Amino acid sequence: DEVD
Amino acid sequence: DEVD
Amino acid sequence: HAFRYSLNYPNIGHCIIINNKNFDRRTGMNPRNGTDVDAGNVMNVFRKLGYIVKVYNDQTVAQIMQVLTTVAHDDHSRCASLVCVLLSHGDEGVFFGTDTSVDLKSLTSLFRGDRCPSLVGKPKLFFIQACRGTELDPGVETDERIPVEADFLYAYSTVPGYYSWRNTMTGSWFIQSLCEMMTKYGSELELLQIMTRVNHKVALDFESTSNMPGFDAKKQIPCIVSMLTKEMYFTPSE
Amino acid sequence: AFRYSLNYPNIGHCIIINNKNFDRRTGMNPRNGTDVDAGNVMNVFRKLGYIVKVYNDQTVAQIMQVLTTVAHDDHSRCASLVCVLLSHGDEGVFFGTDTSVDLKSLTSLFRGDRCPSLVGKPKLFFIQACRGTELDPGVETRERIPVEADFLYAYSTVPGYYSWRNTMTGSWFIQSLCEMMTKYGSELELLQIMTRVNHKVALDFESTSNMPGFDAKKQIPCIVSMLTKEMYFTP
Repeated sequence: DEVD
Repeated sequence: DEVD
Repeated sequence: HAFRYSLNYPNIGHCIIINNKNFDRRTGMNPRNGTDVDAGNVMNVFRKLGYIVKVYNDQTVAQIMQVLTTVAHDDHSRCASLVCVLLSHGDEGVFFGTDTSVDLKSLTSLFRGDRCPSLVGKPKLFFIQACRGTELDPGVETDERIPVEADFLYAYSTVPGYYSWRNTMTGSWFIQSLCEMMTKYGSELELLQIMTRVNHKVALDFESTSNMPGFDAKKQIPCIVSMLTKEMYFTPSE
Repeated sequence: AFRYSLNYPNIGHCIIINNKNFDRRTGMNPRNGTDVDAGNVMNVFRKLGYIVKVYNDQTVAQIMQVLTTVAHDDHSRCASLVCVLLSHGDEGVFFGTDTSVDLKSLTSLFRGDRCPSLVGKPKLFFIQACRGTELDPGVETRERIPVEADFLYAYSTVPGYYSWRNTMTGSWFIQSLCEMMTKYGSELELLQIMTRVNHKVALDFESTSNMPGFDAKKQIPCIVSMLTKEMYFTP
């Protein structure tokens, strides 16, 4: 999971 | 007619 | 999962109306004549659906904060939903008490899931009649855990950045269209279907008349913001 | 007329802007998994009959160029327009590979008075991008019309909030949008489809990260409708  |  | 919000509760819920007409002289803002026609229509429409309706007139920012904070800390275990109608002046992102402005975010976040446990999973429906800036639309001729921000609807009267229009005799364009479409479809369609028909009615049937320079022949479209996770119906059967 | 007309030779065009790699002097990390997103969306809308064009790694000026020419094209024979935007973002703002630009100046290219051959037709924008830096911790249980009319802005997340992406399956929002379009695109109305997307994102995803403060977070998309009719994809 990563923030975009 | 009037704006708010 | 469950395609529609449950109405299996003693009360469909509470409807809070903040109805601001007359403003502190020092703000330079004009009275909102015709807003009593709006609030009365809204009251009868949501009373017919079974909501417990309470109208608060000419409220300051701190009076609004108080009223809404009390509703959020109340117990809604027996309520299916919450409805809040906001009638005032505004600007981009802000709502006017009789005395000055306040961030809309500050009003609505009082009902976030982590600050209002008895409404978690229930629709919190806000209808906002207020300007969102000062632009005019000239028109164009044609031919389990859940997020705390979930289960909100923000039905705005106008697009961000734009003025919102009101008639002194018949009330605001958006609210009289909402009342007419609620009355006609409130027991047959779900809310976003109802709001799409509000959009159509405001878009097509209203155009400003004014001798004030720059203000003549303008249009309006509402802006319906949905974080709803289920269909919202107002009766158990269609 | 309660429903947007599909009596047109083409349902319309679908423009995808897919930004993966960013200017080093901007300090923004690669958006790994966005090719899965774009391939997913491309197939979904192609099967609905859209003519799909993908533009990868576009700057702001390149984006403006592509959309200005699209807006100036003739869409007489088209029922609608779909635009999918995948990139980094911040509040009110969208990132080309080089810098940011206000989302309003992209979408207002298609305003009624600026794009006459799309008047009355649905202009459907899907926007995967951050909208700020907040994190959601969740909680346990002949006729004139407005120039702003007939737009749909389906944002991946709430104003102010981050938007989450998985490197293998893609962005939470686009993943779920593609699942729901596939399963329901031929029976349900678009706003009803998007409510199911909201529910899937809200219920089926939760973040896992080693970075402090980023673990166990939630997301709900933000569906902004100026549509004046129901939108179906099949007659």
